[PDB]
Amino acid sequence: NFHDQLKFAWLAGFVDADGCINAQIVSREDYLLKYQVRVSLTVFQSTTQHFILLDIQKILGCGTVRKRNDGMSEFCVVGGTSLQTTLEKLLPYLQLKRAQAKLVLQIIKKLPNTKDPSVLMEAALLADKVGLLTDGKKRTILAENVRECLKKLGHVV
Amino acid sequence: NFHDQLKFAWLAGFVDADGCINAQIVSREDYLLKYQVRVSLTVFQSTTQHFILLDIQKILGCGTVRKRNDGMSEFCVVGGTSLQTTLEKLLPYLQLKRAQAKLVLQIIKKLPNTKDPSVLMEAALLADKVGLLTDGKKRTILAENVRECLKKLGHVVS
DNA sequence: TCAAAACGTCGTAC
DNA sequence: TCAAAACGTCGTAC
DNA sequence: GACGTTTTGA
DNA sequence: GACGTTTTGA
Ligand SMILES: [Mg+2]
Ligand SMILES: [Mg+2]
Repeated sequence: NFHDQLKFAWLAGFVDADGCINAQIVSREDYLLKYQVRVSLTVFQSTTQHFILLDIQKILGCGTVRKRNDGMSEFCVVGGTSLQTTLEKLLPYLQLKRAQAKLVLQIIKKLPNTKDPSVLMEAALLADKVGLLTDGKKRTILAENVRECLKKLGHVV
Repeated sequence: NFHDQLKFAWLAGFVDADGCINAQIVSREDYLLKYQVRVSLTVFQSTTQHFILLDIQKILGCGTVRKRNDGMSEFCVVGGTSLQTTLEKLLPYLQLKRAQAKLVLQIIKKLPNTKDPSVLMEAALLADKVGLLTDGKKRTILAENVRECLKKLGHVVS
């Protein structure tokens, strides 16, 4: 199978250098619990070399390619079912981001049960940990927010 | 064997994303012909995770790591005899930057003979071609500079 | 005279 | 009600 | 890179 | 990233 391991290792190298394994709390008004924990693997490259994200998509067999209005393209794999399959491909080779993976994999464990406020609360605390491994300072929605809101919908978390 | 090839594939993966396979013309005033063509593979990372550049050095067996003053670290392999050896490791796996690799290997071919003013000239012209690919155009110093100043040192190039 | 080691920093690809 | 597909953009790690 | 935002559609 | 520059030293 090792042709495939060469490609996964290569991709792991690329992700480690230029990717994004993430978990975010996004506001969703039509959700009962008001919040979703979005999980994603993302890879950036300038649109000039758009073709490589298409190659990554082929290697993985999952995920969407888009162009950005600023001259960048993104390859993206959202959602637990598809993203678990992918992370377990890259997990033996990831180095710099093995930690954001495992956490995200622990999050995906709970996504099926996330209608339950305590389970949602758990995924939200986990997202924050992933938030502390990303350079990003943009993180505005936290677990503190999900809990106050959950509190206020009259749920016991 | 197959383990080393997995590390070289990962590293190829890394260089394609945050590497720099380059060829610069640097002015060296103590040089007879005033110019040197520098070949280099460089990998960048935040000093936050300075450790990854030491992992890359160990895997390769060559290169220097430094801390920059602004919070980044670079791992760098300079020069023909050691940078050649690194390229042939990565070459089968470099996707994005294999052109820069192949050009730089054509340049390393002639560095031993770069005391010949026409040989330095074929080398400088290959430096600019690498440049049309490493697309951050902060370079002022081109082959036309070398050729013309070579002309004024009394040397016959074209 | 060569040329790597080590360096400082501005622009944009993330 | 869920949640991915698709999106726009500033800050900083390259 | 890492966010938040708007759209599609199950 | 991808330059140009100073330093060490063979
Ligand atoms: Mg990076
Ligand atoms: Mg890159």
